[PDB]
Amino acid sequence: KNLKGIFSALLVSFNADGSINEKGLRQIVRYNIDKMKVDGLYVGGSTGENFMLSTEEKKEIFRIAKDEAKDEIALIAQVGSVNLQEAIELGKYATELGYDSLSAVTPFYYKFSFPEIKHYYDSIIEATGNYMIVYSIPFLTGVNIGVEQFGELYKNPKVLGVKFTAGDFYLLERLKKAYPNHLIWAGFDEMMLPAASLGVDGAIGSTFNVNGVRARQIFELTQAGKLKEALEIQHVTNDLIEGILANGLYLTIKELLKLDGVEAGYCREPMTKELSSEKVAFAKELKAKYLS
Amino acid sequence: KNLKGIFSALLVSFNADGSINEKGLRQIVRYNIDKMKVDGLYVGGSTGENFMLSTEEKKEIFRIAKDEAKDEIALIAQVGSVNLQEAIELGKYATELGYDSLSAVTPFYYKFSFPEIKHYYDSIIEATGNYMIVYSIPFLTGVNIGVEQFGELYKNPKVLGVKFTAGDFYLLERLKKAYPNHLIWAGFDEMMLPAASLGVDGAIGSTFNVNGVRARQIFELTQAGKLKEALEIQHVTNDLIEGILANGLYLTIKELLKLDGVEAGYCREPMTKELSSEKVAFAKELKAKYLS
Amino acid sequence: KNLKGIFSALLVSFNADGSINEKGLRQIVRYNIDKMKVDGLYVGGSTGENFMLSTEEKKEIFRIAKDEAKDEIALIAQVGSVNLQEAIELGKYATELGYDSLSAVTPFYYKFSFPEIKHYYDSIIEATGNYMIVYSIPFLTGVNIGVEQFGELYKNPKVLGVKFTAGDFYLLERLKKAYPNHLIWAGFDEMMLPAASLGVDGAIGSTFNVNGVRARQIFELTQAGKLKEALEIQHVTNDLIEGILANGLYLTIKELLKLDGVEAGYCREPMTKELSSEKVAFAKELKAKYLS
Amino acid sequence: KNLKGIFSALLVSFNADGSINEKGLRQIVRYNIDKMKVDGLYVGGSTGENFMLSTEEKKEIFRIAKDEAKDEIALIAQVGSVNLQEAIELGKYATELGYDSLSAVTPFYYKFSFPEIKHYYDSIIEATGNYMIVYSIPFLTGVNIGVEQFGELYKNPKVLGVKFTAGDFYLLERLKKAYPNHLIWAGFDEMMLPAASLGVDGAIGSTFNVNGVRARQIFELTQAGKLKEALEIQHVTNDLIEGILANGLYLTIKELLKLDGVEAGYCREPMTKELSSEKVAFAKELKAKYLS
Repeated sequence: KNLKGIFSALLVSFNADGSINEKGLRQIVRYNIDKMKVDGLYVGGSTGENFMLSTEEKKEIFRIAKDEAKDEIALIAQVGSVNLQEAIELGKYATELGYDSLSAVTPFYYKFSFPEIKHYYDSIIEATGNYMIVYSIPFLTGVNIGVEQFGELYKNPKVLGVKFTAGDFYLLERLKKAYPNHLIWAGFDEMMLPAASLGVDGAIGSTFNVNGVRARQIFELTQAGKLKEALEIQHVTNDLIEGILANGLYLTIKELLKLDGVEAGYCREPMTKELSSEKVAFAKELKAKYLS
Repeated sequence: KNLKGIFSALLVSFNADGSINEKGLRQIVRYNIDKMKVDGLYVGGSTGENFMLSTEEKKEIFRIAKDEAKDEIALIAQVGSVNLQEAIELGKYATELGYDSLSAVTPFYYKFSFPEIKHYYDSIIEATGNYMIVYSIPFLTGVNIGVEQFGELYKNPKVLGVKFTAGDFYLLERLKKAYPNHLIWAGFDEMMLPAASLGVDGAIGSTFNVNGVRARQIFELTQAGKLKEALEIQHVTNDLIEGILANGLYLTIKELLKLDGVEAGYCREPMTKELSSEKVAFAKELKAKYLS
Repeated sequence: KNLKGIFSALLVSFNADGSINEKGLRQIVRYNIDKMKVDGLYVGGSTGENFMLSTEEKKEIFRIAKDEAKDEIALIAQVGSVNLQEAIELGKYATELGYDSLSAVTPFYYKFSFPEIKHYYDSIIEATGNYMIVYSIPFLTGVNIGVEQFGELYKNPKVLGVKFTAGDFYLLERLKKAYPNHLIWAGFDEMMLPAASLGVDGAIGSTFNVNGVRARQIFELTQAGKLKEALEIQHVTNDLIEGILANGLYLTIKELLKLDGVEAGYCREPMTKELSSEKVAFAKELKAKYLS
Repeated sequence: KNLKGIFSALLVSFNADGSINEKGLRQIVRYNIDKMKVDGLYVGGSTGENFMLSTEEKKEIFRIAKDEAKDEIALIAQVGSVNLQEAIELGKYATELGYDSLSAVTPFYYKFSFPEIKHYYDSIIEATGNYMIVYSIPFLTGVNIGVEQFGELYKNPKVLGVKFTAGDFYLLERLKKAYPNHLIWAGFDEMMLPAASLGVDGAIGSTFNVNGVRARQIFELTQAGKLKEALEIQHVTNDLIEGILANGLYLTIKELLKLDGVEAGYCREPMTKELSSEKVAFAKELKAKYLS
C-alpha cells in the first residue's frame, strides 16, 4: 500500500471524564476519509493526545480507527514511548490489526545516546516485523539527528523514512540528496509549500482534519510547478492556521469539526478540556471566514 | 514526619529482561538507610528509571520500598506523568501505603500553559488528600516557572514547596525571599554547597545512593558556616560526580553499589543495560579513589 | 534603481597585516559583475568581515566598491552597528557616494527593546534621507522580530523590507501575506529554492561570489515553476556549500576566487587568516567537482 | 597591586547628544572610591556602555578614569572588541596609562573557534605586555568555554583568571578545583553569596556603583562563614536589584546616583536616553526603601 500523499494526524473524541468516545472517534475517521479525502491516517501521534493516555486506551484507539477505516486508506500507527516495552506491545498490536507501517517518536525525557536511539528503533522493528517511520519533532523532544545518523538508521531496510517536524530546510534538502529512495513526510502544515518544493513525498498534519481540501491543492499544485496558485492557497491556509494556533490548536480543530456535525468531543486533561465561550465565538468566525 | 535534609533518589535493580529484582531493590533501600544514613527516600523519580516503566511496575516499586523502609525514614512518592489519570492512581496508591508526601514532575512533552499546570497539581492533591512537592527539572522538561507562578501554586495549602533542578540561583534566592515558610530541596548534587548557602531545606539526589556520607557533611557544614571544609568535601564529591557522569550516570552508581555487595542489577532499556568492561574498570578506579 | 534579484554579499581582500588590498577588492568586484553576473552588491555585511574593521576601513571599502562598480549594478550599503553614531556617519557617507539603499543589522550585544530598535532605524533614515533594508540575522544576533513589529518598522515609508536570515518559513510567508508591497531578500544560500517558492524578491549571499551562475538559475527557474530543474541545481549547489562550510566559509570562497585568478587575499584576524595546506587541497577538489 | 575584592563596573556620564560629560564621569569615579569604598574599578565594560562608543571615546574614558582615580585603587581596563586591531590599540593605550590589568570579552557576533579565541587573547597580551582577565558573558555573547579550554588559555602566564558571568556553579567549582591559583571574579551581583561560598576571589558589578556597602558586607560575611547575616543582606540587595532590572538597569543606577548629587547624565543611544517620569518616581521609591 502506497504511503505517499496527505495524512491527517487523527484527533480523538473524549468524554468529559476523559474516556474515549467511540462514536465521535468513528465520525472523525469518517469525516477525514469522505470529506477531507485524505490518502491515510496517522494514528496515536501528538495530535491524538496519545501521550496523555494509558496503554489500554491507545490500543482501543488503534482498534477503532482500523475498524472504521477498513481498507479504504493507508494507516500508520505511532507507537513510540519512553517505555520500549510499551512501544513493542503497541507495535505488535497495531501490526496484528494490519497497520501499513509503524512510526515511533525518538525516546524522550532522558537524554539518550544515538546508539540507544538506533537500538530502540531496531528492537521495535525486530519484535514486530513491520515497517518503521522515524518521527522527528525537535521542538517537543529537544532531539536533533543528522544526515549520517539517518544513514545509520536506514541500514535497517524496514526503515522507510522520516516524519520531519524541524523547520531545517537545509537538512531536509540534504536528506533527500543523500537518500533519494527514502521517504519524507512534512510535519508542519503552515510550511507545506516550501517543503513540497524540495520534493517531500507527503505530509502528516493536524489541520488536515478540517482543511484537507486546501492541503491537497497546495501539495499537488506545488509538485506540478503551479507556485502562484499554491502560494495563494497557502496564504489563506495560514490565515486559518494562525487563528487556530492563537485560539488553542487541538480544541479549535475540534470545534471546527463540531461545526460540521462531527462529535469531536472534549480534549483530555491535563490539556484544557473545552474552549471558553469567547474562544467558541472566535472559532465560529474562523469557520465563517475560511471553511464555509 | 520531618521532610528536611538528605534524600536519596532511589535507584531500582532490574533483571536482564527489565523486570524488577525485588531482592536487589530491597538491598538498595537497606544500604541507603543503614550505610548512607539518609533522612529519607524519593521513590519513582528520574533516578529510579520511572518513566521507562509500566503503571504496575511503578506500584510494585512503591510497595517494595515502603515495605522495606517501614517507618525508619521519611518517604516521598513521585507520581507525575503526562497522563493525569495515571498520576492520580499512583498518588492514591502511595498515599494508602503511607508515603509522607507526593511529588510530581510538571507535565511534559506537550507545551502546557500555566493554568493547566496548576490544575494538574490541584487535581492530584484533591484526589489524594496528600502533601505535594512540585518537581522542577527544566533541563529535561523545557518548563520554566517564575516566582509569581510559584505563589499561585502555593495558594493550595497542601503544596509544601519545590524540588529545584534548574541552576538559576537568582530564582532560588527570590523564592526563599518571597515564600520563607515553603521548602526547597536542591536537585543538583554537584551544586549542593551554593544551594545550602542560600538556605535550601534539603537535597534530593541520585549520587547520595553511594556518596551519602559526604553529601550530609557538605550540607550540615555549609549551614553551620564551615565553608572551607564544606568546599573541600564538595571538590572531592565533584571529582567523583564528574567521573560518574563521564562513565554513564545510572550504570556507574549501580556499579559502585555492586562493589559494596548491593545487587543493584541492570539498567532498563532503552537505556544501555550494562557497562562495557573498560567502563567497569573505570568505575573500580572511582571506587578506589573516592569511596574506599 | 531596481533592487530585486541576485546580490553577492561582497568579500574583501586583505593583506597579511590585515590592511585592505585595494587591487584585490577591485578584482572581486569586477569578477562579481562580469563573471557572476549579479544584479548588485551588498557591501559591508557579515561576509565582508565588516564587524572586525575600523570606521575608516569600512569607509575605504564603500568607496572602492562604488568607484569600481560605478553605475553598472545596484549597490546596498550595510551600515549597522552597536554604535548608532557610527551607523549614521557610515549611512551619510554611503548615501553621498550614491548607494541605492542602506541596510542595518539590528543593534546587538546588549538586549535592546523593540522601541529602541525602531528608534535606531528611524534615526539612521532621518540623518541620511536614504532607503533602509532591515537586516535580520537571529543565529548571529539572538534578536527575533514578529509580523506586527515589522509593521511598526514599515510605518517609515523609507523602509523597503527585510534581508531574512532566520530559517522560519512560517514567519516568511506571514510577512509576505501581511505586507505584499514590501521586499524580502533571502539570506540563506542553501535554502534559496524554498524561499523563492514563497515569493521572495531576491537573495543576498556569500556564496554568489563564486556560484552566482547556479544561484541565478535556482532563483529564476523556481519563479518560472520549473522545480524539477531548480531542485537539481540546488542539490549540486548544496554539495558545494556543505564542502565550503566544512572547510571554512570565508577562507574557502576566497580560495575558490583565487583559483579563478582573483586576488581575494587573506581573512582578517581574529578570523583564521589563511587555510592550512590540506584545506587548500580540499578547496581545489571543490573547484574541480563543482566549478570547472 | 592586589586585584581581589570589590570592583564597580564603571558607569559613564553622557550629555543629551551622546558626548561624554567629563565632570559627571569624574563624579561617578569619586563616588565609587569615597562613598562606595570599592577596591577598584573595571573600566570600559558592558556597564560603561562601551560597545556603543567610538575608539576615541573609549580612550577618553580610560584617560579620565585613571586621572581621577590616580593610585588610590586598582583599575582594570576592558579592551575587547570584534576588531582585534582596536583591542590591541586600546590595550596598549590603557597599559601606557598604568591600568593594573587588561580584560577582554571573547570576540563575538561571528562564531569564532576556540583556537581563534586563544590567539586573540595571546595577541593582545603579546602586543601590550600586560596581564589579562578573560571576560566570560555567555548570555550576551552565546560563547561557552570549558575547564580544559580555560587550561589552554592559562598556559599564557599573563592570564590571571576569569570574570565569570554564566550562572553555571558546577563549572565555577570545577575551575577552582582545577586551577586553584587562578582568580575568579563573580559577574552576577544578585548571585554574590553563592559565588563567594565557592571561593571566588572578588566581584565585578554594575550595582556596586550604588549598593557597594551591602556588596562588600555580603562578600566578607560569606567568606567569614556568617551565612545567616550574609543571606539577609543578599535578600535586601536582590529586592533593590529586582527593582532596578524592572525599571531599566543602567538608567535606574544613574538615577540612584543623581539622587546622591552625582551628575550621572543620560544613557547613550541606541539605549533609551532618559527615564519617563513614572520610572523616575519608581526610582525614588527604590532610593527611599533601600538606599536611605
